[PDB]
Amino acid sequence: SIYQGGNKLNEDDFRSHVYSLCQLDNVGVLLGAGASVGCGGKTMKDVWKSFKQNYPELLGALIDKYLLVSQIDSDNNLVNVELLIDEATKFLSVAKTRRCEDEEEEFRKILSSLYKEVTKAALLTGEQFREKNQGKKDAFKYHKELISKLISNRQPGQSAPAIFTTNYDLALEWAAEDLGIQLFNGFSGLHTRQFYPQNFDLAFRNVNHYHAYLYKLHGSLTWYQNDSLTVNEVSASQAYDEYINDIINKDDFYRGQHLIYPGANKYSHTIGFVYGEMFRRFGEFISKPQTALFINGFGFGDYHINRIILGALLNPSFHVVIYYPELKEAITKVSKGGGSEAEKAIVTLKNMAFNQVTVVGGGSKAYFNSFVEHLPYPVLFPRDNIVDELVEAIANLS
Amino acid sequence: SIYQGGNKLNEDDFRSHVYSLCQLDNVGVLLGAGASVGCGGKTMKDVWKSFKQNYPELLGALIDKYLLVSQIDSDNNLVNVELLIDEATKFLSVAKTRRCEDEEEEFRKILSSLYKEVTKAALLTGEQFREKNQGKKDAFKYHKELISKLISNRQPGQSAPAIFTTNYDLALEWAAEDLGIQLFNGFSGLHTRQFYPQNFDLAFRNVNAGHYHAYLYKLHGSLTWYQNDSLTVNEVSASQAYDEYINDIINKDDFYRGQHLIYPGANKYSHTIGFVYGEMFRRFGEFISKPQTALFINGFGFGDYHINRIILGALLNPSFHVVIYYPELKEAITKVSKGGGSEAEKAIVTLKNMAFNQVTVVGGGSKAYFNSFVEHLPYPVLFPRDNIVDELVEAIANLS
Amino acid sequence: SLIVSTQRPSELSPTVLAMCSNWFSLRLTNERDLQALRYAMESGNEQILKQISGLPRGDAVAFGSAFNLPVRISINQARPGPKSSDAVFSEEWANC
Amino acid sequence: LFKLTEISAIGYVVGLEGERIRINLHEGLQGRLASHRKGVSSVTQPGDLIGFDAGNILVVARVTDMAFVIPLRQIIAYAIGFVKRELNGYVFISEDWRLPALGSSAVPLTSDFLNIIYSIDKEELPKAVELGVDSRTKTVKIFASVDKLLSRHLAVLGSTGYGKSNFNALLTRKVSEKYPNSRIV
Amino acid sequence: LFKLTEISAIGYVVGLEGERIRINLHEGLQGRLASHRKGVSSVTQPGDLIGFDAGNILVVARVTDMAFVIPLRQIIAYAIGFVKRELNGYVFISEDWRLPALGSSAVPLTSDFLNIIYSIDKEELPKAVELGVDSRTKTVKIFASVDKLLSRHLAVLGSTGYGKSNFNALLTRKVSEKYPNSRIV
Ligand SMILES: Nc1ncnc2c1ncn2[C@@H]1O[C@H](COP(=O)(O)OP(=O)(O)OC[C@H]2O[C@H](O)[C@H](O)[C@@H]2O)[C@@H](O)[C@H]1O
Ligand SMILES: Nc1ncnc2c1ncn2[C@@H]1O[C@H](COP(=O)(O)OP(=O)(O)OC[C@H]2O[C@H](O)[C@H](O)[C@@H]2O)[C@@H](O)[C@H]1O
Ligand SMILES: Nc1ncnc2c1ncn2[C@@H]1O[C@H](COP(=O)(O)OP(=O)(O)O)[C@@H](O)[C@H]1O
Ligand SMILES: Nc1ncnc2c1ncn2[C@@H]1O[C@H](COP(=O)(O)OP(=O)(O)O)[C@@H](O)[C@H]1O
Ligand SMILES: [Mg+2]
Ligand SMILES: [Mg+2]
Repeated sequence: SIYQGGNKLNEDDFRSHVYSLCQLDNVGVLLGAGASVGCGGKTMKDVWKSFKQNYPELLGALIDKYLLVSQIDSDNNLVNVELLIDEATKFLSVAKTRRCEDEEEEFRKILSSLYKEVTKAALLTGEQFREKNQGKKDAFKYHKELISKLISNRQPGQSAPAIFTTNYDLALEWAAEDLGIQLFNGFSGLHTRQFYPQNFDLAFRNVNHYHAYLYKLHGSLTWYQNDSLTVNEVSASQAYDEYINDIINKDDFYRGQHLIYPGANKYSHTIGFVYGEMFRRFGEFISKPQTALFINGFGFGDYHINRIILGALLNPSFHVVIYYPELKEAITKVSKGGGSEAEKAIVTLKNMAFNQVTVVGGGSKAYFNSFVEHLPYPVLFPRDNIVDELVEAIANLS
Repeated sequence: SIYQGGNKLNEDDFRSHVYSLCQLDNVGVLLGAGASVGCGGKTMKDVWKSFKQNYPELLGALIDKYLLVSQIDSDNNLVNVELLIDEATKFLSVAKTRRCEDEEEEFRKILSSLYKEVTKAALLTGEQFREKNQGKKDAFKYHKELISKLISNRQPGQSAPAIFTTNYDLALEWAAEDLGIQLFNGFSGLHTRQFYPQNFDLAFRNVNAGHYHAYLYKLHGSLTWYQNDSLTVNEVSASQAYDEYINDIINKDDFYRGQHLIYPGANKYSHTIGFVYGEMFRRFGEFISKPQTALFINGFGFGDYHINRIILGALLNPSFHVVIYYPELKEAITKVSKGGGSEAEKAIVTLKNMAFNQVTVVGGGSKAYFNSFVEHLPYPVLFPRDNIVDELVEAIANLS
Repeated sequence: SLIVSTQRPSELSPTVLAMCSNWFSLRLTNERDLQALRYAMESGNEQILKQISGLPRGDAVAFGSAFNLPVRISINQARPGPKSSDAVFSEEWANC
Repeated sequence: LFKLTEISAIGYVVGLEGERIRINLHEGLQGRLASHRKGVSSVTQPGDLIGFDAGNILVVARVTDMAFVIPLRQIIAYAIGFVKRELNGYVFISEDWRLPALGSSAVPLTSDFLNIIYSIDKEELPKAVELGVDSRTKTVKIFASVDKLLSRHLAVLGSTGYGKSNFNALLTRKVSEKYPNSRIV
Repeated sequence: LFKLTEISAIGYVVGLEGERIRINLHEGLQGRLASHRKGVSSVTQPGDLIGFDAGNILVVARVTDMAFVIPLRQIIAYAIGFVKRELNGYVFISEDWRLPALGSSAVPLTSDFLNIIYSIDKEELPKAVELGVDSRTKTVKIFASVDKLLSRHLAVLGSTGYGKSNFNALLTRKVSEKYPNSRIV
């Protein structure tokens, strides 16, 4: 169930161990794609499954004619999707520059289908992606608790919490705008919004507990590059009216250096800059002394991130906490022989003789809605909500 | 067999004494040709046997004509090898000056054999001398432990350890480049190394608030120092030296250049080469004239006159301490008591009988070897005695 | 050998207390019961006596020859314990 | 590639006034907790134990004051002994007449040294019974040699309703199961 | 429009000299009086109770000194216990060796936490009798358990004309009312 250093722990010692880790100089969180399935998202297995069911003609070409994907993992549903999209984009650009007509129209169909499939599943509320006050709904109840508990546990004079993620949906922004918090994501301006890498060095001050940081490692639905060689950000309504509507209800793919998700168009030196900056900043954070990190919802299928995390244990003051539901299955599959790279990677660090590593397993005791409650509220935090009963009366005066 | 002014003392008292001398202001170590015999080296009387078994024809002419060596010594294996090469170079130089063509070959032919013999014993790895990461092998396991123990028991605001030696091989450099320590030895540069004697007064510091360095004084030269056409002394790397001149010395049989090499104490008549030798001795004499010094000696045979003279004079200062290892007291005490032995035995036995508390002699065969010297030294409480980094490195390498 | 258990160290022979070797002390709230312990033992440590006046239920301060330095201890619970207690009034008054 | 210590520092000595010690903290420490290879330890509250590295021994101290002087903080401490290494383990000596040097680093005390401080001799372990745990941290277990307890006399003191009878029962029951050839009345 | 606390502070900690706590006060009426959702509170003289924020516990202390150092004002205080959460409410523990860290803010105690400090152990309520009201603020009722009160002997002391007979009559009558099968002489 719960392992630290190779042996077992109980609920009370673990709950007391979590509390002391939140009072260190640096605190961070790393979230994956499984943290959004409780509010309308999907896992990569489901995306591949639905694509494989919907488009059975294009699947033969990718396997036979161009060798972009293998058979065994296609059957098992273990393909990396953003790597496939990046490779397809490279193929299309090469075909375009050397003037081959047969392949240029062949790859447009594949790319448009892949974008349709991955865009449809990231709109967490369907047609109501346009309207305002989306964070007021009950699906976003636990993101607010996460942010509140993570801010209110800092003593004055300590740094603000930092958040990393591999998603490209808008759950955290909608949740944070409803509390009254301001997040720094690297952009500034309203009528023309641009990316400045030095916005991560600023903080507010009162001249008479406001802010946090957000790092998006795979892009976002509202980032695009125009005819000018700069990257812009717009709001959800404007993006929906501009290009998101046509992706879903039409056969539209005519700009190839436009969208900045998921990890696509890395061969352009204007677009690769953003990804490089995000990853460098992530690598610098876990190299500081007196640091703690929590990981939840992330399946250890990335070689670069695994390489970074392991090399940081060489410092005596770095601690990490990991959540992995399907743990027994991995243990049996690797003791008997076999398993993929994720299973070997997680099992090899579960068995170390380190007091800096903690692994939590279970069925639904390692889910996102179980991670939030292990984190405590302070004794003087106000919890009784009595301003809404006043707002309803104010509106009832009419 | 441990003595202190003539009185035998047990082991625990000796250990408590060594523990107390390692926390003084100044600490030093002197090492000889017996300290590198656990790595692949040879002593001085193992070199004479090889020479006189391999070249029996020059031995007659080198005794019966030029009077450069006595019969008693060469019969008893008591030849001073590096004191003969200097005299040979002098002879060759004078013969070259006055233009005696018949006498030049007889010395160019024997200087080519003396180097061919002494050079081969200092490689320590044979044909692997030009490869990288030689400090990861098991022969250098105790040099690392010595260097690590010396640095770890200094307190802030104290001097750095100093190490002197008469060996001219590369054991200590290989050992120190594996721990990540930096040793100062008077040279600076990369594309041209040059000798700057004034940088023995330099030290490091940290700009944020580190103290990981030491000094190394090589008394008889090195294999990697040589004098090019210009009158400046250079240093190269082991691979480069091997590809430049060492290969031909070991293989080719008629290879002699001239006043080129700077080992072992050979071309002293030149006035730009003796400068290098003089500085090491001046600084050695300067080190042991300080109020709170403690010096450990191991591997030394006491067959030198100038070093003995310097050591004797430094004892008329009431706060200088010496510890001596000599694995042959029993075979010398009797030979001195009956009729008198050799100069080395006479020196060591005159030193043993002194009625001071400032001298300590250790004997007993294998109980006074280099390996036994290391474990008599302390070990810090907070020094990490485990293995955690290597497992993580193995896991990293295994990845992908 | 003797083992003595009293709640009034002040009502004891001054010689009997002064000739022990190990002392355990639970909460002791009275200014004249602390003086007996003070004079029974030596000087050289006063920061340790101020704790005894505020120990919780089940803690002790032990010092003697079986201890290298004085310790504050949280004692385990015996199983099975001694007899529970005396009678209780509420049960008998409600046995109609 | 060289590591002199696998533990971080807390502050450095800036003054000595006889037998009391004065320490200045660094800039980052605000949350009263410091971490290492084994876990997290508290360092700033009065009554805690810390140590200074002095050559090849460790000197152990206890905290008394803590105040202001971003402003600086300060600490006062007193020494109560030192820890030494002899063959393959450690021993604790209770002589406290040695002081560190100016600039000496101050470190937290991990849980491995804490076991050494509250320990009995290794040869007497077969002659020991268990009483409880450490009160401030509740990690270390406390043992005592029966030979040194029941050689001279023993005293148990306390008020009413605080646990004298519990201790008596716990102590007397164990001795019967260890030395059955013993007289108890 | 995000809030960390709905009751405003009075000062902050600037020292810990052993068992004492030293407090510096904010300027003006900000350092004497506070207004909140349930009324108004104040700390004004020696004898009052004050609280310190320490994360997941609340430390309880009592005032002893006040003086001038607009001039600056200071306070001394001593600790009693602390408060924490159990299931959906709170409980009071009575150990007095824990202290707050430097820079912590000090707040006055509301009547809601006073109702928690002076309560009984949540199960003796069916056998509890009401005696009066706390003297200083007169907003908290005091209860006592019959089994604990009338187990061993009890003592009522005082001069003449001050109210012994009132107390005796009150206690005896409302013990007779609760248990009609009682025997009293
Ligand atoms: N409700 C839940 N709560 C928590 N975890 C859950 C839940 N449901 C499933 N899981 C677990 O959540 C995990 C879902 O793993 P996937 O979504 O494939 O992994 P990723 O988000 O890293 O994929 C993106 C990466 O792809 C590239 O490799 C790059 O690294 C990208 O970052 C499984 O363990 C589920 O059991
Ligand atoms: N394993 C061992 N460990 C320690 N000592 C050893 C060991 N094996 C042998 N010995 C001892 O090591 C010693 C070897 O002594 P030598 O090599 O002849 O003397 P040097 O190194 O001073 O020769 C160079 C000097 O010659 C001129 O005098 C110049 O001054 C030079 O400095 C013997 O005592 C062995 O018993
Ligand atoms: N260390 C302890 N742990 C748990 N309970 C304890 C402890 N010490 C005492 N008690 C409890 O207190 C109750 C009465 O204690 P007791 O030993 O009778 O006090 P005394 O005899 O000193 O008046 C017992 O029922 C016991 O369960
Ligand atoms: N709690 C109380 N509230 C109001 N009056 C009181 C109280 N206690 C005592 N008194 C007053 O004290 C007077 C006499 O007190 P009494 O009960 O005779 O005390 P005692 O018996 O000690 O002299 C009564 O007239 C009563 O009014
Ligand atoms: Mg009793
Ligand atoms: Mg009356």
